[PDB]
Amino acid sequence: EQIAEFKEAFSLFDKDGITTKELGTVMRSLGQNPTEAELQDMINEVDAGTIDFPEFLTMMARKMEEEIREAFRVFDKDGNGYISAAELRHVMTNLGEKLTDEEVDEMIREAGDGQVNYEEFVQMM
Amino acid sequence: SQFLLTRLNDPKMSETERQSMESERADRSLFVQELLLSTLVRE
Amino acid sequence: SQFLLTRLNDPKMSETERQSMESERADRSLFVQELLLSTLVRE
Amino acid sequence: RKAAQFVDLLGYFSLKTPQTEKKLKEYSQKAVEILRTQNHILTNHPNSNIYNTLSGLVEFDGYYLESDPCLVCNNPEVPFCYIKLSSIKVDTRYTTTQQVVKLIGSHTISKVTVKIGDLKRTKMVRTINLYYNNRTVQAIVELKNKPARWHKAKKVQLTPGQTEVKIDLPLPIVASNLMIEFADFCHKCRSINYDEKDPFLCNACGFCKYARFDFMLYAKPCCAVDPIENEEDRKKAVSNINTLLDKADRVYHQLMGHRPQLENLLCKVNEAAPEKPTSASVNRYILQLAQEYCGDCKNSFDELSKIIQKVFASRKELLEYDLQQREAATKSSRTSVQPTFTASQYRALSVLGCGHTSSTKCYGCASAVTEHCITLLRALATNPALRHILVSQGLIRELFDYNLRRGAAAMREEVRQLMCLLTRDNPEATQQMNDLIIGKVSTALKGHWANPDLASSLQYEMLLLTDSISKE
Amino acid sequence: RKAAQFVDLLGYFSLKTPQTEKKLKEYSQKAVEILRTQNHILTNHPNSNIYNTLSGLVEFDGYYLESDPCLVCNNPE
Amino acid sequence: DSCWELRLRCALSLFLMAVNIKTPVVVENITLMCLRILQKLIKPPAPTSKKNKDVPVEALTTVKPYCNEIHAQAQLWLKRDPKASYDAWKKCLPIRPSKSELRHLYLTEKYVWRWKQFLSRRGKRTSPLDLKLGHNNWLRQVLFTPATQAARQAACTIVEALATIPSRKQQVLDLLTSYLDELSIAGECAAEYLALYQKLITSAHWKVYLAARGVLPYVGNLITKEIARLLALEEATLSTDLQQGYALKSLTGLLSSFVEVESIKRHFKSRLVGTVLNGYLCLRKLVVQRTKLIDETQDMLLEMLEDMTTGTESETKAFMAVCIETAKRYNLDDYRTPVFIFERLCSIIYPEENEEEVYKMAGVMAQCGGLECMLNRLAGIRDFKQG
Repeated sequence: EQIAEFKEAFSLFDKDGITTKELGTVMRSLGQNPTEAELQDMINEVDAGTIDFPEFLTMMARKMEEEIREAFRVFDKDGNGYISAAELRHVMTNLGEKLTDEEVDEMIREAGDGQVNYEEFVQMM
Repeated sequence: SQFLLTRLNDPKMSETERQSMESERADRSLFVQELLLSTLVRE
Repeated sequence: SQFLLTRLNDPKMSETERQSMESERADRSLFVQELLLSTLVRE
Repeated sequence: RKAAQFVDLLGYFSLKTPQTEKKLKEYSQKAVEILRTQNHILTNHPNSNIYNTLSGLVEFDGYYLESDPCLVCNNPEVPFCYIKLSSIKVDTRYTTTQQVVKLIGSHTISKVTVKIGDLKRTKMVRTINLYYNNRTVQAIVELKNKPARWHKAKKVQLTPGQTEVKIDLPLPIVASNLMIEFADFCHKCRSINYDEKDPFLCNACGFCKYARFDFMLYAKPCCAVDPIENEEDRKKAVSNINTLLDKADRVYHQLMGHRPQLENLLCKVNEAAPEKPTSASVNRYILQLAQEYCGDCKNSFDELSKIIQKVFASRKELLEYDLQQREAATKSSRTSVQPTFTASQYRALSVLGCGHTSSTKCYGCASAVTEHCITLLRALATNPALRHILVSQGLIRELFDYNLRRGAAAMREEVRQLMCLLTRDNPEATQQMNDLIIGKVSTALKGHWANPDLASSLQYEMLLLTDSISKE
Repeated sequence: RKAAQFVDLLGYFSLKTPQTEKKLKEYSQKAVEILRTQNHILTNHPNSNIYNTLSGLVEFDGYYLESDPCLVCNNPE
Repeated sequence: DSCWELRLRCALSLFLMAVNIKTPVVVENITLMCLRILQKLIKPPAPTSKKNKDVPVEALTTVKPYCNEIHAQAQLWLKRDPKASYDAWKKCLPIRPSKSELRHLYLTEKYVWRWKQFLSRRGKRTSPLDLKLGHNNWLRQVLFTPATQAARQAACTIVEALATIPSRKQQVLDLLTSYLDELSIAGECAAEYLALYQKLITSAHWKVYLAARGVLPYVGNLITKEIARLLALEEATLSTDLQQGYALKSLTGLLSSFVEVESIKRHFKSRLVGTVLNGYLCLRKLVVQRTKLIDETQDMLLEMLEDMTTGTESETKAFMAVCIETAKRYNLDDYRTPVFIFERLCSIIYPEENEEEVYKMAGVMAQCGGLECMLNRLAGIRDFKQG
């Protein structure tokens, strides 16, 4: 059922019968609301300038635990198994968002020892 | 004059009616004068 | 032109001052746009 | 507005006939609902603000800035009058014993008085004949073909020596060209008619040695179109209709254009800014607004109305021709049985019911409806039980709220009279009205020290209170 | 109206020359009192309603409906 | 000045306070002024500092808004809530390559959004709103307001300004298309709205996105309803409407513009053909209250039908089947529409020149059983002169 809608959308967006330039717009047309970073990452994943209907189907399939573990590992930048609050501040600065050090402390406090274990991260998700 | 409804106002009064209206008007005038005078009394 | 108080109107701004004012105006416009959009959200 | 007599008759019959309480209540509810709906419609008219503001400043004839032409409000009743025949002369042709004339435009003649001056007994027309044609022709000589270019109206035998004869058409005839012949019986241009030795008038000059004839008609000008008889006539009519539609669109765009300038001028006037410089003593903005509205808007409205009337006439004629052709085709079909129509069905299907309404959002039409409603309510108030029922319906609040101030001075006086009558002896109603008046007055007086306009906007209430006190 | 130049000069002197906070407060009180009194007088003027209403309609040259002729107003240069 | 926040609060309070009032005086006197002030605020004056003298207005932003969330709490700011400061909004917004770096950034952004949501749900972090607008709002009343065309223009400008981020433009075009239904109600006074839509629909990609929403069916249904209303009116009375045809012509033009997309034509040309044919027939029937705008709409519809009537052999067969079905819809006593119907059909079957392979279309007609309908129509003929 969904495959039919995807094929119809691919045909519609296919100008000459698709380019990655409107690929994000295709997802927006399908009802999915993507983030610009997510779109850029998907484009990097796929276009190793035009994709095939099977390629778009595969991309949508990845859109419809391992990622959680990878994110947790990324959080432990020092890899000490403990995600440092200072590491969290460095990550947020990399993200460009500005937040209070007290805000980071409160967030970690909301996260016994207050040290985010892998179990703690999983429970957060 | 073709408008029939125009002739609606048909008031009339007896001579006794006029006299009674005069007496009522006099009583009303007296009451009004008394009330107005009360409005100017010394506090 | 004899009125000295008339010639009092005399503002000045630096190029950096103009740039900062433009940036503040842009930020204010963005805030206004966001607030106005919030005024039409679905309930 | 044409339904005044209907309103009068309805009021008289309703008041005279006794009726059930439920019937009275239903009638009251219906009337009140009609009045409330009309008031609500008027209160939100798109042009309401502009028209209301303009009303107080310039003496305005009509609301000449409506979108769709209010046809009922647009069709005045011009009366026929005696006008000289020579006045409308456009094309002139003269023959041995007949004269062909074209009018400046179509008109509906009722009777024509023809006087015979400089009469000579040698040749006296024992009779005359008339013919009329409402078909547009270019040249007087072009209509020399007699039968097709004439439709005889009446032949009247004139006694010898009679000068002024008033040939009266049994019904008014609408036409564009006429041919009048001295049916029974050069000196000016020296055009010796070798053909006619002694004609009634010169075949070229119309120099009439027998006599001279002057004519006039108790007529009113009429707008119409020549009858459409051929399919070529149908095509010509379609083309004319399209052209008229284009011209009307241009005129309507032009007329609607004046609106923004009028709005800007109204804004400037509302400022009421004092300025220094009695024919020109008025505010320059006021004079400019008067010139714009009274001068331009009125002229544009008139032109658009004329165009719309012509377009309606053409559309009616085309519909008539098409319906006649369709009916003829149906009649030719033997299988097709002729449908006899009941009188109501015939009237409904007839083209008679086509032009008897104003515009839907016609501010003037709504105002007329409101005025008629006010008159009807004033009448219906006479029955004391009806008065109590209406007060139960709570008309007083609506009357004070909406209809109290708007409208003409006579309308305002009538509304005040009706309001006074409604509280003739109802103590509760009198208390309610007095409470409303006192509340408005006190609310105004609270900001009295700050708003001169507040003091300026209490005249109507005070007049109403004075009138109420006036009726013992 | 002849004190326009005087007013401009007084304003320039007051703005340019520094003064004590008490002096500023006193000048402010004086000006405010003058303005309030003038406004109150204008608001309660006898012909105030008539002149005000007439203002918005026709181009008025002067208030030609005063009882006592104002010598300052009635002596054009 | 520094009273920017307070003055803005007062102004917005006034604007939202009487936005629902419909009286012409109130709209003219209060709503117009507030709208003009807001318009001046939203679009600032052009930059003057030489550094950004030519820079885009959107470029000078010191922050970047949330991609799919609006962090502003309008009710709070109106309530002068302490947490609803403009500085608060500034603090909440973010400031303004290896493939593994990109993947890490995306994962970090997703995890940060999730963590912020969890902190909001469990703790006291505020909840930013989501980009979903209601079908009933001040914009709907304001845009098609019949009081003043200047107010409509100002609202159009404000709305055009409101659509800067593509994510915003998505919901913006959604709401605009949703509001399109009222076009017939205000045939003339809504001209600005159309002007806005056409202006915003200039992007071909946005055009395809709107097409994906299935707007074509809504447009067709609206066109059919308008044609039906017009036919009923022309059949009913003989009144003259100077504005007759504005909405119809506008809708026809919009439909043609949407159809200009070649890929869209390849997509759903067949689905719309029948509506076009029925409309062309009905317009050809319209003879009483015929407007110049109506004539132009009819011409545009005929041109669109002809353009759509050019494709593959299967496409020709589908067009023939559609014609046969429409003729089945035509009444037997009717003797006008079948003329043009069969004329176009014949022109298509054997191409009129300006073994019977050129007549292979006839075999398609037999397949459609149109020959039976042809015999039935032939039976319907009774009067030789009349037909």
